[PDB]
Amino acid sequence: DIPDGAKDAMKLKYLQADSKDGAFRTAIGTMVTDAGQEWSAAVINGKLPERTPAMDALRRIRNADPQLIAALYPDQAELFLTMDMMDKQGIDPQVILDADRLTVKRSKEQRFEDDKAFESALNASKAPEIARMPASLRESARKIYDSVKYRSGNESMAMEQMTKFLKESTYTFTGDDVDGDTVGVIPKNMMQVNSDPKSWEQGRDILEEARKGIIASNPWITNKQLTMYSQGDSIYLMDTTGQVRVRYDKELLSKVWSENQKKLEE
Amino acid sequence: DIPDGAKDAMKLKYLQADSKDGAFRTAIGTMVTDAGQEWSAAVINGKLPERTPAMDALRRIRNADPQLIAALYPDQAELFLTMDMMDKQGIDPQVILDADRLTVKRSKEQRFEDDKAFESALNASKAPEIARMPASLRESARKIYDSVKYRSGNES
Amino acid sequence: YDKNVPSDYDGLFQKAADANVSYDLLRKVAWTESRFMQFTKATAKALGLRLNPELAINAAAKQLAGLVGKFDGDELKAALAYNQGEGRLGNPQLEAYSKGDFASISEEGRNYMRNLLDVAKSPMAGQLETFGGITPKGKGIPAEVGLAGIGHKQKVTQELPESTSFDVKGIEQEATAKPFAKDFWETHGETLDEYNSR
Repeated sequence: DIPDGAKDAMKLKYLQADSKDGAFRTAIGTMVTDAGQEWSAAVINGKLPERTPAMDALRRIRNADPQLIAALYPDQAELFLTMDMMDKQGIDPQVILDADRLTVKRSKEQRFEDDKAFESALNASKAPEIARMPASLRESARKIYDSVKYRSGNESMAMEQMTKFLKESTYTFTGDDVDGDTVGVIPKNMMQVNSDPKSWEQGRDILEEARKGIIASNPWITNKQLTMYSQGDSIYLMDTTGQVRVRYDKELLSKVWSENQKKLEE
Repeated sequence: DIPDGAKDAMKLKYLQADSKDGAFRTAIGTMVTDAGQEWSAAVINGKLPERTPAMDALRRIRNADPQLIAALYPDQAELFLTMDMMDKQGIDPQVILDADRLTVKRSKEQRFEDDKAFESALNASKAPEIARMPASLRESARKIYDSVKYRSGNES
Repeated sequence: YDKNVPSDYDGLFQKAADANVSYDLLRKVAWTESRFMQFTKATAKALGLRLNPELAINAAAKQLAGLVGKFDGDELKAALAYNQGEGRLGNPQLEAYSKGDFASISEEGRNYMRNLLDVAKSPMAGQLETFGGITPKGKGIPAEVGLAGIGHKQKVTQELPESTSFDVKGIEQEATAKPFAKDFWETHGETLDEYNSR
C-alpha cells in the first residue's frame, strides 16, 4: 500500500545494488537488448516502428533515475540524451535514422576524413552561430547535415540548410572583449517566457542582466567574463574554474520576467 | 580494543595479501565498480550527484594507503590524483565533467589531432608560464581549456 | 475406492448412452479403465470406430449393448467380452465361463469381473463372488478390496512457481515540441523571414 511512484524508488535500489549477473540485472537486461535490437533494426530498414515498447520503457526508467541508466548501460543513455536534445527542437527521430545509416556505411578511416571535412566546412562560415558551436549543438547539427546529405545527394545544400536551421532557432551571446566575440550558444526555444516564441527576446534581456549582474558581484574571475551553456532544460552561466555555477530554466526565467513586469506600473 | 585507525592498517594488509579473486578483493571490488559506474554516469549526464558514496569511500581508502589503491585499481588512482591537483586550485569537479564529455565524443584519430593542435597552440604563446609547462600542469590546463571550449563554442 | 454419489460429466452423459444397456454398468466400465471408454488398443479404435466423450461413451454403449444382448441375461459375460474380445483369446474363456470353470478363464477377466459384479447382475454372480474363498464356504477377495489402502501419495504438486516482470514506470517524456519556425508560424501567421523584412 505504497505510492505507485515509490515502488520504483526501491526496485531500482535493488537493481543498483546488484551484481552483474544477478537475476535483477538479468531481467532488465532483456529490456536493454530488445531496445538495442530495435534501434539497430531502425537504422537498417529506415523506419522507426510505431510499436517500440522496449525503448520507451527504458526511457521512462531513465527519466526516473538518470544516474542509474547512464551508469549501467552507457549507450542507451547517450541515445536518449540525443533524442532529448532533438525533441527540444522539433526534429523528428527520423533525422537520426537518416544520419546513422550514412555513418554506419563508412570505414573507420572515412569517418575521420568526413569529420575533419565537416569541422573545416563549419569553421569557414561567417556567422558565429555556426563557426563557433558547442559540442552538443555540433552533434545535433551534424545530424541535420547528414540527414540532408543522405536524402538529397547535395553535399552543399546540407550546409546551407543546417546553417539556416541554426540561425533561425539559436542565438549567440557575447560580452566584453573576448577572442571570437562569442560566449556560449543557447537556442531561442529555451529562452521564452510565454507561449509565443517571439517572447524569447524578452527572456534574452534577463540573461544579459543576469550575466552582468554576476560579473558585478563576482569580479575575482580570471577575466571579468563567464561562459554560457544550455544542457537539457537549463542555462549554465558557469565560471572558468567552475565555482560560480548559476542555473536558470524556463520556469525561473518566466518567474523573473513576471516579477519584472510587476515593476513597470510602479 | 585497538585504535580505530589501526584497524585499516590490518584490513588493508589482508586486502594487499590476497589473490585476485579472493573474497577480500571481491568485497572491495564492489566499491570500485560503484565508483566507476558513478564516474561514467557523471560524464554522460553532466552533473555530479550530491550523493556519491563509492567514490568518496575509495578516496578515503586511497588517502589511507596510496601505494595500495594505485597498485590494485590503477585508474581510480589517476582519477583521484587529477581531482587532488584540481582541488588544490579551486577548480570545481565540474571542469573534468565538462572536459571528458568532449574527449569521449571523439574518435581515436581526432584525439591525436586535437592534442597536437593544443601542444602547438601552447608552444606559440609568449609567456613561459604557458609555452613551457610541465606535464602535470599541462593536464590540469587541458582540462580548463576543454571546459571553456565545450561550454562556449570559442576555440579561442 | 469408488461410489455412485459423486456426479460429473460421466454421469451426465451415460444417462442417455444407456438409453441408446445400463447406466450403472456403463458408469463403472469406464471408471475402471479411465478414472472419471479408454479404447487403448489401436485395433479397437479401427474396429469400434477417439478421445471425445461424444462417441467414446457412445462406442462402449453400442458394444456393451450387443454384448449384454448376445445372451440377454448374462451381464457379467458382457463385461468379460468387452475387455476380452471374441477372437483367438476370449473364445477359450467364454466357453469356460458358462460351465463355471473360473479357474480357467484368465488372470485379467476374473479381476475385471470381480470389480464390476457389485453393480452388475448375472446368474453366475453369486457363483463367482465365492469362486476362490479360503474355505469352500468362503468368499475370494478381489484385487482392489484386499489391496485397498495400500498406496503412496505423490509428493509433486501441479502448483507452479511464479516469476514477475521488472515493471517499473517512471515519468513519461514530453512530446517533440514544435520547431521554432513552425512555432512562430501558427502563432504569428507569418514565417521568420517575413518577420525580419520589416
